[PDB]
Amino acid sequence: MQPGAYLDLAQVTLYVFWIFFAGLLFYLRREDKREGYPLVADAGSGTRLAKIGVPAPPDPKTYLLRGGATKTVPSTSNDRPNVALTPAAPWPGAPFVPTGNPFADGVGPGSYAQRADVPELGLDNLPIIVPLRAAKGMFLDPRDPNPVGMPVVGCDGVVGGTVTEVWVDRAEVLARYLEVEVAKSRKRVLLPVPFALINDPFGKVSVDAIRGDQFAGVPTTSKGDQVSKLEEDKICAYYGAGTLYATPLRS
Amino acid sequence: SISGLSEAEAKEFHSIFVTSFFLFIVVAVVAHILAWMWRPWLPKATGY
Amino acid sequence: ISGLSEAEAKEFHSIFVTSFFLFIVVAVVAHILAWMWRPWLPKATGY
Amino acid sequence: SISGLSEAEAKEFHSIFVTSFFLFIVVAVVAHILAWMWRPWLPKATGY
Amino acid sequence: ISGLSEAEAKEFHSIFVTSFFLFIVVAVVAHILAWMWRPWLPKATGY
Amino acid sequence: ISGLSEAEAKEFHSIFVTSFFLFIVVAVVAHILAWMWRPWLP
Amino acid sequence: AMLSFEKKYRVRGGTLIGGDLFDFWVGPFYVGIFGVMTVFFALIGIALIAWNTALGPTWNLWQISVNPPDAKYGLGFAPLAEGGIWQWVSICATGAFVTWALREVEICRKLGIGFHVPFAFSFAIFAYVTLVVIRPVLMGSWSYGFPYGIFTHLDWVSNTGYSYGQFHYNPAHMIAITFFFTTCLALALHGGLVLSALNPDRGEPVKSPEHENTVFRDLVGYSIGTIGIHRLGLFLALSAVFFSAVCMIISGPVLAEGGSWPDWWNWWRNLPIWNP
Amino acid sequence: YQNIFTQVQVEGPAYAGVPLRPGSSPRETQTTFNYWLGKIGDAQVGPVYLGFTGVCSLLCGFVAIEIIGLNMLASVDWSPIEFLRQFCWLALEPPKPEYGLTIPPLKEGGWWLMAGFFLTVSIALWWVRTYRRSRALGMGTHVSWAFASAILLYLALGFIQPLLMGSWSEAPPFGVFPHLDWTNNFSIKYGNLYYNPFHCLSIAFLYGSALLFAMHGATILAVSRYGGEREIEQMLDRGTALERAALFWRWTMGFNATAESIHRWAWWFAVLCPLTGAIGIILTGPVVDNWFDWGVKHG
Amino acid sequence: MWRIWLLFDPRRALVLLFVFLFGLAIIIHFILLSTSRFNWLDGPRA
Amino acid sequence: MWRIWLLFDPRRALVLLFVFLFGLAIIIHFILLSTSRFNWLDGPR
Amino acid sequence: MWRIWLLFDPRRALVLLFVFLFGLAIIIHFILLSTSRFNWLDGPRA
Amino acid sequence: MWRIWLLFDPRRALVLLFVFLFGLAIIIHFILLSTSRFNWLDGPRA
Amino acid sequence: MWRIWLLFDPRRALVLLFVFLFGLAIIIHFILLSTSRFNWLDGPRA
Amino acid sequence: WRIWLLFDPRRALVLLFVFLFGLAIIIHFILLSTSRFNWL
Amino acid sequence: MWRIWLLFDPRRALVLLFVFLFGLAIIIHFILLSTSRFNWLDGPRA
Ligand code: BCL
Ligand code: BCL
Ligand SMILES: CC[C@H]1c2cc3[nH]c4c(c3C)C(=O)[C@H](C(=O)OC)c4c3nc(cc4[nH]c(cc(n2)[C@@H]1C)c(C(C)=O)c4C)[C@@H](C)[C@@H]3CCC(=O)OC/C=C(\C)CCC[C@@H](C)CCC[C@@H](C)CCCC(C)C
Ligand SMILES: CC(C)C/C=C/[C@H](C)C/C=C/[C@@H](C)CCC[C@H](C)CCCC[C@@H](C)CCC[C@H](C)CCC[C@@H](C)CCCC(C)(C)O
Ligand SMILES: CCCCCCCCCCCCO[C@@H]1O[C@H](CO)[C@@H](O[C@H]2O[C@H](CO)[C@@H](O)[C@H](O)[C@H]2O)[C@H](O)[C@H]1O
Ligand SMILES: CCCCCCCCCCCCO[C@@H]1O[C@H](CO)[C@@H](O[C@H]2O[C@H](CO)[C@@H](O)[C@H](O)[C@H]2O)[C@H](O)[C@H]1O
Ligand SMILES: [Fe+3]
Repeated sequence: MQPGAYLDLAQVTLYVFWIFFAGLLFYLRREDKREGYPLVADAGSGTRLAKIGVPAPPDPKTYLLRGGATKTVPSTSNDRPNVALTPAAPWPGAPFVPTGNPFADGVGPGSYAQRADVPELGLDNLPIIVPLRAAKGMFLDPRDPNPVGMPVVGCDGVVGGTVTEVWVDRAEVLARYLEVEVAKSRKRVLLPVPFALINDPFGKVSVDAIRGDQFAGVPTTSKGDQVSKLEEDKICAYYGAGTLYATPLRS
Repeated sequence: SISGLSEAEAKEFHSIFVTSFFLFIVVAVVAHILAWMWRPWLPKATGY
Repeated sequence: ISGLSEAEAKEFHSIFVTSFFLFIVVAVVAHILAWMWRPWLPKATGY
Repeated sequence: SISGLSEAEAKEFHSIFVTSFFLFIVVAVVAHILAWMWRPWLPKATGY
Repeated sequence: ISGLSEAEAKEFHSIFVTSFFLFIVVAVVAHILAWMWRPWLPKATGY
Repeated sequence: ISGLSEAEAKEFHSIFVTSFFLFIVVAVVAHILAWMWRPWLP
Repeated sequence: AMLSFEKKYRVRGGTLIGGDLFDFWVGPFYVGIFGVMTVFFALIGIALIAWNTALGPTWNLWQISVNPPDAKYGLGFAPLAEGGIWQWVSICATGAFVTWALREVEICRKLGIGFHVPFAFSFAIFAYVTLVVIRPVLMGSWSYGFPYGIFTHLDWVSNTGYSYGQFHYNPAHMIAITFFFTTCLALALHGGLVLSALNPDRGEPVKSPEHENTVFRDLVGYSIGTIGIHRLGLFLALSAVFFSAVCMIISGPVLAEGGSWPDWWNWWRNLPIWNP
Repeated sequence: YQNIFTQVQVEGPAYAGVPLRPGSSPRETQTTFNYWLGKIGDAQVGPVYLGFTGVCSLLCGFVAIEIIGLNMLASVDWSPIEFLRQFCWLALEPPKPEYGLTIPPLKEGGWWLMAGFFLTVSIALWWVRTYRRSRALGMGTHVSWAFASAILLYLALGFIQPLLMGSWSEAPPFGVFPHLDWTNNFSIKYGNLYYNPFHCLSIAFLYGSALLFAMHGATILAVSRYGGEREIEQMLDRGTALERAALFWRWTMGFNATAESIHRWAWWFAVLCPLTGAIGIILTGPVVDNWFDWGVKHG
Repeated sequence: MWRIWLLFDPRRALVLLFVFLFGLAIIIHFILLSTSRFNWLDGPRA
Repeated sequence: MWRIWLLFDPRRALVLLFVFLFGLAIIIHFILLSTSRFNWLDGPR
Repeated sequence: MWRIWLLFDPRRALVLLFVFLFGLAIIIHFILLSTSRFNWLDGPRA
Repeated sequence: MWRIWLLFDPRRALVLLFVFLFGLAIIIHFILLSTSRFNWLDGPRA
Repeated sequence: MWRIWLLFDPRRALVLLFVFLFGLAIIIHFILLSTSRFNWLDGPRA
Repeated sequence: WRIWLLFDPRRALVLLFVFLFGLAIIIHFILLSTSRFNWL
Repeated sequence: MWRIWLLFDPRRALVLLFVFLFGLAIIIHFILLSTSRFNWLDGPRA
């Protein structure tokens, strides 16, 4: 408005921004709802109509993949809705208790998603997470310690097995998994690098999440030189379960 | 099928709810009468 | 059918209309009292 | 039920709850009587 | 496409036009009252 | 948060505390020599 | 209610205190003992702010201000109507921030993930504590804390900066600003890169981390990778806040209050290399 | 253990990168590996594709830098000693107010005008380079439009607000401490920039970008043990890592993002910082000349 | 007109309407209370 | 003209139209309230 | 009108009503304490 | 000219056209409101 | 009224009620202590 | 004892202790706020 | 032999030595050139 009026260009511009920014917050909070919806109503709630929220989730979004394939999010098949859990109390918001073995059930810190049972193909249509025996041209850079040979030990000090091979990510040169020959059953299981202290404290590599024998129960990969996304979640979830459910009597 | 309850549960809850709401409103009305006795509001356009 | 049935929609709408009308009439009484207290809409010179 | 209390246990808890609430209210009432005897509130429009 | 059949479309559109028209009528009455209270659009010399 | 084990933490902490103690003892001998030069309490 | 995938994780255990008394959710929010304590502190603080405003002249949201005590009270407790409300709002705020970080720790334990988020929040907590506790204590009176007001703490920032000549010449402050501007740059770069790979040009498939590495190379010169970028971002933000805290600690406790930051730099101009 | 550093670093061949569309030239072939870069991130230091727009951008930018440096050397009588002594205090100052928007004498703002012209051309060429490097790999152009916001703030500071004020003298100098002093005197001359609302908004979005990138980096490092750093794959095929991240934030504050929408949040906060900044600068002087008076008029 | 409930969830629409009505009511009340004429607590001098 | 509802989801269109209408009404009311001639609360002064 | 509890969970509705009523009561009390005429603690100069 | 809708999808075209037209109308109205001669609310001489 | 315990678990409801009541008591005590008339520790400002 | 069918004391005791300690601290700080009861 | 070369590749532990020696010689020449007595270009001031 005019030079003497109470309304002026600066505050009009500010209100234009406030409108734009409310719209943008709505749009962002709407984009946030592309996974995990509709909501699962808890105890004492009517389940006839869906719970979504005030920005309703948008229509499913369709991504195009390289080999002409197509993925529509939300990834509802990844949810694993029904698992081995029972409510610790009848009221809403009560936590759940694992009915069985949380390492095998995949519940709590040990939960995983029902990912596709196929490896990541990267760019040349080949698995990117492979054993070093299968990725020729790469090497452990002896500037750092070499994990292979070191026998891996549990959290309760029991040796679990021996490190046999280092699994690496191609095109992102990085060690992701250590292959472990289990103690005395002739079986190889993967161990995620972040779940291991590969420093040679004394002579070996130490994992404090699970104890020494539990290395027998780590979910094994079906192939030998490639690991699928499903097995990746299963392995990292088996190791994450120990953060709450193992505590290997180290008291 | 409805959003949670049955007409029996709804009517029972509504009976208790209306009773509690009425007594809450009655207490509020007594409070406002006492407040007005202490200090009336709504002055004339000139003041109190 | 974005959730409801025809009958539920009609029942909800009847209750919605009657309670919206009660809200309107209570607000009309409120505004009549407010105007009795202090009228708005002054003349171009003031009150 | 939602809380998981049988109506027997709900009634049992409610008895003790109202007993405690009423003891709390009685103590609060004598406290307010004492406070008023020390400093009355609610002044006149001109002040105390 | 909005996933709406042309029967649904015509139904929604008829109700929408009716509602829009009632809204316009109410707004017109409001502006007539507002003009009776305070006319805008002064002359080039002011009101 | 910094990738480092409790063994390294404990040993580095032992080193840190002995270094701190040696620093402080040299500090106090420097203070007493300075007092030999200037008593700063009249 | 729960997200469509959440039920797996809503397990019992992982708390620090209280056992299963507070181990539950209220809608989306996990409660824990520290959630109750955080809401308690936040609500006592907001109610004290509201009361301080009721004692004040205005309810205007921009002009609301809880002012620290007068300098005459030094580092002691001031009467409630003469600065004590500021001290109590400060205690409630530090309590709220600490119990919020602790509730985040409990959630981290329950989900089985690292404690990077509470650790990073501790840096903002430390900057706030520097501003309202450490610096006024080092300077000897609570009057050096900033007033809790949307536009009066801006006046406090202005007066504090101008009391040292021009605060731009504060060296730790220059480092902190460099870190903040680099954090904003890196956030834009990272967000745009991931959005470019996920939402490509028309007719194109969703791109891979290799394309991200390639374009990051062509822009910044080298590549840090998917974990390097998040590490660098955490480090940049945390060092920005840490050097802001250092900046504030060195101005008033170290450089005198009426000092000059522009003049402090003359030590370089006066080196014997070029001085005479 | 936490993922602040890489325990074991593997090393292999140098990656040439994704092949480009038939619209570019053969890129460089440096492709060297630095150990500390791989310690904190990846280790490869190439190959930097430098095409037409990149080379002309560097040429114009170094023309501007040469002009600025030669003016700072001339302003000190060509003494390298006095150049090292006074460096942070030297600047190519903007034109004098008496010249308005004309081309002033070289020693009274002509050199400043030429350096600003060439720096703007360099920056626009670098923006075009970012656009082409994204769309030559088939990617979106989100990075380019984030860069355009910084460019808009820079243009408002040096070009648009001086235009609307009718004088090149309004613009910053080319010097470290002198441009800090310009910032200070700009706040002082136009009231108090704390009462510029778009300045408040720009500060809100800068603080929020720092907050958001701390939150996001900490979140990805916390779930990196579950493969959380592979954000594209976790969005295309949701794993337990992004589920745990979403659940952390939903249990903490009641709402969460996805693996993609968190980066929309990031992009938009970082972009809105200089956008609101540019608006608040364009308003400062042509529209509002005293911001404290405006704030008093409102609150 | 009743057909609008075949589109919008009545619970969500109704809580939205209640939030909006309460917000509008407190906003109008605060506006009146900020004026001098229609302030009903302190009175006309404001 | 009914074909517009084949283009746009009537739910999203209707919510957006209502948000727009309410925002525009609020803006016009506040503009009038900021003027001196059309301020109906305190009046011309 | 009992039909409202066929729409809304009466438990969540009860908790929401409690929170809203308490917030409103606190707001009104603080408004009165901020005025001069209705401040009942110190009195008519505020 | 109808072939233009083989290049741009009518949905995006229409929403961008609407936001552009509304922005232009708002801008022009405020430009007029800022003048003295064409201010229809408070009128000239200001 | 006993039916309220079929809705809410008594342990958590009781603890939350206690926290609420303690916070309300703390706030009312602070408010009294901030005034001059009801400062039972120092008395009026005089 | 009836309260002990709820609130098993193996955890409903340290909470009571920290609550009592916090309340004592609050009252001491409130006293230090005043001049008549500032014993320092 | 000296194995500081084994810890420090002469390909880099000799170019850094040279950049440091150059910096030092520059600094000393600057110091002398800033003095009035040891200036050999416009040598003695006053
Ligand atoms: C000139 C000023 C006059 C006045 C003139 C008018 C006029 C005119 C009107 C009113 C109306 C109202 N007045 Mg009055 N009124 C005055 C003074 C008061 C005072 C006071 C303390 O002085 C109060 C408390 C009120 C209160 C009221 C309400 C009863 C009513 C508002 C409608 C409404 O509630 O919509 C809200 C309706 C809802 C359904 C909202 C429900 C909220 C639900 C439960 C969920 C909300 C969730 C919430 C966001 C959660 C957070 C809560 C926070 C913690 C607070 N008036 C003064 C004296 N008043 C209006 C009326 O009577 O309408 C019928 C009306 O037209
Ligand atoms: C006394 C000083 C004033 C003040 C005066 C100003 C002025 C003037 C401005 C700001 C601006 C800002 N202020 Mg301030 N500001 C003050 C106090 C603060 C405080 C505080 C805690 O008190 C904070 C946090 C801030 C923070 C901010 C930012 C939010 C904002 C800068 C946005 C940005 O990211 O620019 C970073 C981005 C750029 C600077 C542009 C990008 C540059 C281009 C794109 C890159 C080119 C590089 C080039 C090619 C390299 C070679 C070049 C040659 C070597 C030359 N100010 C006080 C009140 N402030 C700016 C703003 O936008 O506000 C409205 C601004 O103009
Ligand atoms: C979202 C807003 C933030 C932002 C975003 C942003 N900046 C960007 C981008 C984006 C998205 C790019 O894509 C582009 C880029 O290439 O990034 C790697 C860029 C860029 N932002 C840059 C700088 C920069 N950004 C800044 C700020 C910001 N950038 C905002 C805070 C600042 C500040 C705060 O002052 C600076 C100095 C460059 C690194 C680059 C644009 C490069 C360019 O235009 O080159 C032109 C060529 C020349 C001038 C020739 C000489 C080149 C050298 C002088 C480069 C030196 C770079 C740097 C070390 C300079 C630092 C300052 C100097 C004075 C020391
Ligand atoms: C016909 C006309 C009208 C068209 C032109 C119109 C144009 C569009 C004008 C636009 C100009 C605007 C946009 C510019 C905006 C200014 C910027 C905001 C500057 C702010 C910050 C600048 C400093 C922080 C950086 C200064 C550089 C550095 C300090 C010195 C480097 C030089 C030396 C070291 C090089 C060593 C080299 C030696 C000499 C050895 O060889
Ligand atoms: C069971 C719980 C029991 C809780 C018991 C409470 C213990 C006492 C709490 C500590 C309170 C000290 O309170 C405060 O302390 C500071 C710190 O030295 C004193 O000392 C301060 O004095 C002056 C101002 O007074 C400052 O300028 C000076 O720099 C500082 O030494 C203050 O004068 C005193 O008011
Ligand atoms: C690249 C960014 C976008 C392109 C540029 C954006 C702006 C394009 C339009 C610019 C229009 C010219 O804008 C107009 O400039 C002239 C002179 O330059 C100013 O005219 C006046 O400015 C000030 C007013 O005190 C004085 O210096 C002088 O009286 C006169 O020059 C106008 O106030 C401004 O409105
Ligand atoms: Fe990311």
